[PDB]
Amino acid sequence: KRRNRFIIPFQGSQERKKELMSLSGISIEIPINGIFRKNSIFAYFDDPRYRRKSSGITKYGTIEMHSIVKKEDLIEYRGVKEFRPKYQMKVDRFFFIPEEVHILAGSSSIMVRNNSIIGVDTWITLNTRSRIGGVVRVERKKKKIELTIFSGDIHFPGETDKISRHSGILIPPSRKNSKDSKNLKKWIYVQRITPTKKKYFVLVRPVVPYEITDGINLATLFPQDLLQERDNVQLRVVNYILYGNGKVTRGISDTSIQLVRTCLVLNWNQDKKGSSIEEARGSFVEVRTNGMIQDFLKVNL
Amino acid sequence: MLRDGNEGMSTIPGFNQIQFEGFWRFIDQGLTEELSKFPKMEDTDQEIEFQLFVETYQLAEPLIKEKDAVYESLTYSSELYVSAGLIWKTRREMQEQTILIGNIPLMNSLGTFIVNGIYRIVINQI
Amino acid sequence: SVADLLQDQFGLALVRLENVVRGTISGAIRHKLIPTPQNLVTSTPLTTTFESFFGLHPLSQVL
Repeated sequence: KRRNRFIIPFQGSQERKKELMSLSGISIEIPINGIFRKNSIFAYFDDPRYRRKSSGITKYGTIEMHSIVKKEDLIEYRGVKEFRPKYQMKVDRFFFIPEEVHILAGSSSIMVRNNSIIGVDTWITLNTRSRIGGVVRVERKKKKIELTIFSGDIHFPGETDKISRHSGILIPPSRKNSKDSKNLKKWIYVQRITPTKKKYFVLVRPVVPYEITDGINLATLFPQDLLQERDNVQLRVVNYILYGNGKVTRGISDTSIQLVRTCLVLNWNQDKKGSSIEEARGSFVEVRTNGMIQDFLKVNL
Repeated sequence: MLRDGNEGMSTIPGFNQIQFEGFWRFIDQGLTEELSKFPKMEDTDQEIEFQLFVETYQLAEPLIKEKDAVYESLTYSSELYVSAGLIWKTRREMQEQTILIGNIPLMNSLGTFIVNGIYRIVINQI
Repeated sequence: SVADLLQDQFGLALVRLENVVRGTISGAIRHKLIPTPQNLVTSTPLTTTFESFFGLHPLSQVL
């Protein structure tokens, strides 16, 4: 009861014995006395499908964005910057392109200048090395410095290129009378980087696709009562996105950044002028027989 | 509960058993049968919940003394402590602690209550 | 006798207490504070209820 959270591990089947993937236990918000309740923040599971430990910028495809959620006043909790699902959008697809970021000390030794093209294994500091090859740019912060370099092929338009107009945008693969373009089977992000006041470069970077499935809501997870009592608990499944459109994730050392996490929502449906349903009290009830036991949350109002 | 049953059947009983037995019966059973009637009140937002565990109540030894209760015009009473937490449906938490509901006056050896430095007695009704 | 009168007074005090906690829980959300359970219950109802009982009820008389 040290923390108000419990991890229920889901056992894996015997069909996977080559990948040692960690089973993301269902994380539930449990009370100190283990007596939780419905109509509150239910259990959540961090899906490993869209979890990456490399810093990446994600952009969602253009769609209908009608925010059906008014602004909620911020409630400070000991100045703890927890992860809040500020973008609960039914996004069909998005493109995330990785990048390499180094947050070196302000007084640390830097060997690479800003906006300098460096290859792999470029020692930017005394004990800091590289992982890819790109044009790394360095910016000085209040107490540190940041070096950023996203893997991309460099190019310069020469009297025949039509890619100058598209800047910092991801374009899907196009096959329309391409008599000179080959191996363009994947979407590429074109960025117009200002190398100099009179010379600019174009960076074509690989992009990784990420889609979302259809959420199934259990609106009939209870039996029809014979006492004509309305069930005030409705359980639904949804997805929570860490970053919004065109947002770059910051990754700490040995830290896996998650893009989408499964969430469970408990809501209510109360009639008018019949009964003002306020809340209910729940606990865990058990019953065992025939070498099998039943485990479910018993919620009575 | 029952004391020696042959009281009033073999000797003249003490002229206090009415008030004394009434107060003891109250302390023993009325507290339980009234705390259970306390509801499970809460908010309409499905966000908070209040609970009062019933089989945890107890009283505390009075702070002041009867002589000092009548000396400073105070009220001889004992504090009622019931263990019960508060449930928040925001992180699904329940903070459990023992609270002080209030103060209840106590009878002395005379069968009376000392309220505001005044001896008071309760008259039976038919 | 004293038992039934005290039981009724305690019932009235508990009703007053639950009304007070209802008001507090109405005011415990709009102020965005996480209070300990003791902050939701004050010893106003029981004390004042018993003082009013022993001061106004015609069945409680000075010795």
